Amino acid sequence: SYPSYDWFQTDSLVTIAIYTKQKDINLDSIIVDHQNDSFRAETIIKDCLYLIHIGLSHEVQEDFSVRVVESVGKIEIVLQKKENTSWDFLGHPLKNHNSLIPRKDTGLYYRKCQLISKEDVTHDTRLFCLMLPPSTHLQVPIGQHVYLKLPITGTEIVKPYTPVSGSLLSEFKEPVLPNNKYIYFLIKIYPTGLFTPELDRLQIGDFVSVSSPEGNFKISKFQELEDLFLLAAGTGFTPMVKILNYALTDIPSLRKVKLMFFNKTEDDIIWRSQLEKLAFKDKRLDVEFVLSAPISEWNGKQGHISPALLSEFLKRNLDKSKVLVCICGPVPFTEQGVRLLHDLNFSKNEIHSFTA
Ligand SMILES: Cc1cc2nc3c(=O)[nH]c(=O)nc-3n(C[C@H](O)[C@H](O)[C@H](O)COP(=O)(O)OP(=O)(O)OC[C@H]3O[C@@H](n4cnc5c(N)ncnc54)[C@H](O)[C@@H]3O)c2cc1C
Ligand SMILES: NC(=O)c1ccc[n+]([C@@H]2O[C@H](COP(=O)([O-])OP(=O)(O)OC[C@H]3O[C@@H](n4cnc5c(N)ncnc54)[C@H](OP(=O)(O)O)[C@@H]3O)[C@@H](O)[C@H]2O)c1
Repeated sequence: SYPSYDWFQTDSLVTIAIYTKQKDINLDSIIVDHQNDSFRAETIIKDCLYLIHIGLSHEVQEDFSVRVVESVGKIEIVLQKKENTSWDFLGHPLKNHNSLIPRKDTGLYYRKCQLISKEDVTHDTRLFCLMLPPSTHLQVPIGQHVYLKLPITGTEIVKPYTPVSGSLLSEFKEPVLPNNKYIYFLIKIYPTGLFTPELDRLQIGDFVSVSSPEGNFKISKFQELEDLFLLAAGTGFTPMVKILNYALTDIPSLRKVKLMFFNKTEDDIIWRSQLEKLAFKDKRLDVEFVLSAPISEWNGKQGHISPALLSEFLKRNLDKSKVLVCICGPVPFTEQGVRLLHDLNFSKNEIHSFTA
């Protein structure tokens, strides 16, 4: 029982219908890109990718709509004809049209997004806001990353970054939107790096190529969760941002979320003030800052991730609960951390480590 597609037209519209044959399909299952005359829709179907890739017979307008009938996993993409005339056929198939291929074996697809704003968050970390083009539908699920790509002399360079929410605070958070055009990133600029100095040179209104999402985190790890622990070092905070928002809004069984955030100095605590206000106004959230190398008077915890520190933080309560520990940071920090969680008798199923 394989996926399939069809199409129909009215005087002014062209509709493409994708029949996934799947339950669980939603607007995160499909990415759509199109030009005036070319159309690409990739649909996530279990571990495979179903691709529609067609050069359209006539031109269509930039704005289009995408709708899912969730009972049967039917997706409809409605395009707008530039000229209200009848089409003789949909178009000429292009590379890999109507192909069903395992995701592992697929290549990254990119589209150009526009840099809209850039804000300093710490001395070396910015909040970037990119805007998808009107002719793209793309949602980045919780826990996943995308690759950014920039041209330099002779070539293009690529690095992955993990989209975040625009804020942790409800007054600045975006609402839940049928289709969000904006993607936010917290990105630390390394003066000796290759990619981030070039990203930091980009002017407002210039363009960056953004890949489709990647990553194995599955939101089902949150079903019925009661206690969530978050271990982050440095920019390993970024996957935690959307996880933290979800934890406080979309898990009715959640009793506690605890973040232990490791950094070098007070000035490296990304979003310190936002985390302090969030934690203070919601007793479900605890946040603890650990500094490896404070430069001012510091009453808080100090050091690196250790057997000692996780004993107190992850101390077992008297009652059994459904638990999840997410960890992200420098590779050795995460490898040490996961080794230490196994020593503390957490299962594979109770650990998620965000890595490449
Ligand atoms: C899945 C994933 C998600 C990510 N998400 C984010 C995110 O949301 N935000 C974010 O800011 N970053 C994120 N990163 C890190 C990011 O991808 C880049 O690695 C980072 O931006 C540095 O790239 P660069 O070219 O600027 O620096 P690089 O050229 O890679 O190096 C920067 C500097 O760091 C030091 N360095 C580099 N490599 C090593 C090494 N192996 N050992 C010791 N020191 C080293 C050196 O001083 C080097 O000059 C993510 C990485 C992955 C794999
Ligand atoms: N999903 C992903 O794969 C993903 C997503 C986002 C970010 N990341 C990764 O997270 C990393 C964060 O980099 P950063 O520059 O922001 O961190 P950083 O500020 O240089 O360091 C953050 C904290 O981690 C500590 N630390 C560093 N290496 C350690 C080790 N081996 N053992 C124990 N503690 C260690 C530091 O201690 P010291 O003071 O001793 O240096 C510091 O307190 C990047 O490598 C990035 O690629 C990965």
